[PDB]
Amino acid sequence: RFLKVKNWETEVVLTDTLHLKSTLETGCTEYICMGSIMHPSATKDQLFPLAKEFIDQYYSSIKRFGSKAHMERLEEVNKEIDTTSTYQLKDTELIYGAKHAWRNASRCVGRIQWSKLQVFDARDCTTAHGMFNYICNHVKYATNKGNLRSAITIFPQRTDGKHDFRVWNSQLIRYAGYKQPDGSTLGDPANVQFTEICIQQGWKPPRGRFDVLPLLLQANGNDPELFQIPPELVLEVPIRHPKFEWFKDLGLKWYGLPAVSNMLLEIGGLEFSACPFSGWYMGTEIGVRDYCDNSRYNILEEVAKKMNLDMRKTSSLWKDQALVEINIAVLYSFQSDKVTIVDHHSATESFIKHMENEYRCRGGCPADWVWIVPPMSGSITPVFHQEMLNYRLTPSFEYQPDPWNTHVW
Amino acid sequence: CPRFLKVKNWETEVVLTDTLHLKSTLETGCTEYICMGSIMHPSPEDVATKDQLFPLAKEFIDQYYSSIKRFGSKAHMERLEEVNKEIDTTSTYQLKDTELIYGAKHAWRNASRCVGRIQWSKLQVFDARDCTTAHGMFNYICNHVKYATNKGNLRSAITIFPQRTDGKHDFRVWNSQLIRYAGYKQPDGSTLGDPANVQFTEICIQQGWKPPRGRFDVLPLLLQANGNDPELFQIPPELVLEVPIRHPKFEWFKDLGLKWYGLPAVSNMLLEIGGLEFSACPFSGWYMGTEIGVRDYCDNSRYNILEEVAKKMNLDMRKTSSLWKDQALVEINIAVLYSFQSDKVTIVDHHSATESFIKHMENEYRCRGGCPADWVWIVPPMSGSITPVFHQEMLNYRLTPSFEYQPDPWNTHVWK
Ligand code: HEM
Ligand code: HEM
Ligand SMILES: Cc1cc(CCNCc2ccc3c(C)cc(N)nc3c2)ccc1C#N
Ligand SMILES: Cc1cc(CCNCc2ccc3c(C)cc(N)nc3c2)ccc1C#N
Ligand SMILES: C[C@H](O)[C@H](O)[C@H]1CNc2nc(N)[nH]c(=O)c2N1
Ligand SMILES: C[C@H](O)[C@H](O)[C@H]1CNc2nc(N)[nH]c(=O)c2N1
Ligand SMILES: [Zn+2]
Repeated sequence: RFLKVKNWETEVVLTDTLHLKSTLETGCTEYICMGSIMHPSATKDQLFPLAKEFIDQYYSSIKRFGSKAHMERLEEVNKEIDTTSTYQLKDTELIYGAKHAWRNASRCVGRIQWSKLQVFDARDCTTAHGMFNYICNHVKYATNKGNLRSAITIFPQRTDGKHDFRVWNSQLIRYAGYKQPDGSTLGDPANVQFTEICIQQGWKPPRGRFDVLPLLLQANGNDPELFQIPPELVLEVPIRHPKFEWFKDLGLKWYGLPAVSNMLLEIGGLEFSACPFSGWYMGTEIGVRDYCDNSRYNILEEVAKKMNLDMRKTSSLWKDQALVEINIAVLYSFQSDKVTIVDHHSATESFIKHMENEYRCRGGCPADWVWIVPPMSGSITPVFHQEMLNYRLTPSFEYQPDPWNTHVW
Repeated sequence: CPRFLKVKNWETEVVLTDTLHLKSTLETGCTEYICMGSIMHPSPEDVATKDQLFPLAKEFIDQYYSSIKRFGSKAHMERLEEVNKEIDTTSTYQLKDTELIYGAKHAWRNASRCVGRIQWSKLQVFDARDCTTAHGMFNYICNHVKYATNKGNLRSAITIFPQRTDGKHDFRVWNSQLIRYAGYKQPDGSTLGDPANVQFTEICIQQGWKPPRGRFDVLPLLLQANGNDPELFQIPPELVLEVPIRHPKFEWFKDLGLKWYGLPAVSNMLLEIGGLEFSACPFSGWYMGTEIGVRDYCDNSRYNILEEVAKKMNLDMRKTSSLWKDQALVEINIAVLYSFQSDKVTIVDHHSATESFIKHMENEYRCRGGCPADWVWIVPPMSGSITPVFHQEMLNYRLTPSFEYQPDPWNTHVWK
């Protein structure tokens, strides 16, 4: 049946039909909802339907469904899956595929941009060195001197499982994390393991806070190799505060380019285990999560101290005050250095606009309320009051296991 | 189906194991192909049938005697055969006082959207099943409010009116809360008071209420007994504890002229125990600050004060990226907590409350094998990720006894 979703602030009601075309499972059941579980729940005969479905979908998009080309392209794909146990996507299909994985990303508040995506075909890559080269080109293009641009670079699809391409970094640019003799942590705690894997491999670490990690690239299922990103390609922003002159002293900085490199892109039955993609930052990702999470840089106490705040009882909301200041700083800083960034008010407004567009032109838009609502000031953004349906459309970005758990050196 | 289910806390890596979900009863609205976790209510005046009723009653009795370590006892079987006969000969049955108190506490304990459940076992239950008139209802309700309020040291309580019978004799509180402020739509198009209550206010005025037409007017009680038209009663003002809102630092904050009531008491939900439906069951607890400070005060379709507070804070309001809305939000929520604490009216901040719930949830997993929670509701409307629940995986499912939603009575009521 058609489903209706309502905004409770504006009483706008949209009708969702698109959900009827999903085929992947969500993890919920009639009796249990798992909407807050982070990660819930081929062969040639498995492959051809998955393949057929995506091609039908592709030619449907270009309004040439059932055409000569379409008939023939299907013939070509089956024949290929027989004779080669797989198949290869056309360039046009590849671009269509990557843009719609973004469009189908239920957790991404930024999807108003989904069709402005630069797609870098790297399926001819054969070595970690080749990988390093394609990645430097990606970073240079995406960073673009501060005027950031959305891109993805796509390495060869998975074959037999043992000749797999993987960027071992979770992001191309991340800060190192070191575990002190103290039991304390220097830098980013999120990356303590990975930083140790790099050190074991030969990386001589600066053992400072914000040390850019090297790349760890695995090509065709071989051991990963270390590479230094040329420092001139790594754009960073020193965080300062428009009113608090002492905020300079905290010594904080973050990188400009958010580039997830550990997810898996699935198009037409094919699995791209190496497909780093990038956009630009919503301020809260840095100012709330990276800086203020307890398992991360955890700066609230330090900042609230410098603000001379009363910190003895929780009901002074001292944590809440310090939080808004830190995020004011992040936004002020990026903006001053002409580095692209977005605040959560503007981002969430844009996503509501995006939702309207998609309900109008597509009959729905999969959305994960848990992930779309910003981690601060939730109910004073429009998405808090917006009902969303979540469901799983393909092509898509999927999670995959960490490489160090599967790889035998 | 899987017997065991794991949930993880991504801040502390603590993993819990849920078995209780196996006793889930009703639909969530979600399927395997779609999740409706952010839908507010995922969806005739007729009643349960004999055959529908025994298993609902049997399930609840078994559950009750298992709770008091007397499962399989002669008392258990005597209760089963007694209830069975009552149903077979009168098409319904009556709960013992002990079963009704058990049932009520457990409906709270099962409420997946409630963050305050650590208190579930301390709940004063008022049995009002002997009530027959609206005047009687008003009397029962006044005693509830007085007891719960307790001069500011609030105590949670529920008053339970007679259960449903044929569905033409329902008892209903028409108010959505026992205590709320009126909303008045101007010809201007503007709204005086609380816009959320504009419809119910128009019903009261139509029924005969003489509105003061001010910003914070306490609404009359509109009470229906035994299927009859509802009747207006004014709550004695000395029973309505209120708190003026001031700010520890900004001396001008009082000039805003804000106040809120101390006692949150919900009166439009249906309580369901062993297949019986109590359509009138007002229950009350005490506030978490964000409820007033964020939703009541700053929601755009509510009192919507963020701009005015900003202006007096002398904040740059030309760009959203100044986060002026965010700065003012926090200060508003500070004032609210400051005011209630000063007037010694019970209230809990969102940090304490969520931390307590995490503890409650863990205990529930160990002693009960689960604790249904609704993440979308449990996480507070401001400062989400800096509270522990943000990072906590939750399973949501419906256990009975339960508090449910029900249609507004004016949409249904056949007027005598
Ligand atoms: C262009 C500006 C963009 C903005 C402002 C944006 C914003 C966001 C934010 C705030 C999140 C939540 C991240 C978190 O809290 O962990 C997210 C998630 C996500 N984004 Fe976007 N994004 C952008 C571009 C892109 C692009 C170019 C792609 C892919 C081509 C993409 C795909 C995704 C996916 C798959 C997730 C979910 C990640 C996960 O499940 O772990 N986004 N985005
Ligand atoms: C004693 C302190 C209590 C606190 C701090 C508390 C806190 C809360 C909060 C903050 C909500 C979210 C409501 C909203 O945002 O609109 C909620 C929901 C709820 N609470 Fe509690 N509560 C308390 C007592 C109780 C009691 C005594 C009961 C029942 C016996 C109860 C049952 C519920 C139910 C059924 C909901 C869901 C409301 C709905 O679905 O509309 N609570 N609670
Ligand atoms: C397993 C896991 C996974 C993730 C995924 C985090 N993804 C962050 C992300 C991913 C992509 C982004 C993109 C594409 C743009 C942007 N501005 N921010 C982005 C932020 C986070 C925490 C955990 C954990 N634990
Ligand atoms: C349909 C609807 C329903 C509700 C119900 C809100 N119930 C709020 C509530 C209910 C019970 C509480 C209790 C028992 C204690 C407390 N501190 N706060 C409580 C708050 C709110 C908004 C909408 C809307 N739209
Ligand atoms: C348990 C819960 O799923 C987890 O903490 C989620 C909640 N929502 C989130 N939302 C965003 N945008 N990013 C996140 O990492 C998370 N984490
Ligand atoms: C669309 C969404 O379900 C709705 O706005 C919810 C979100 N979470 C909430 N959480 C609480 N505690 N109270 C609410 O009213 C809401 N509203
Ligand atoms: Zn669900």
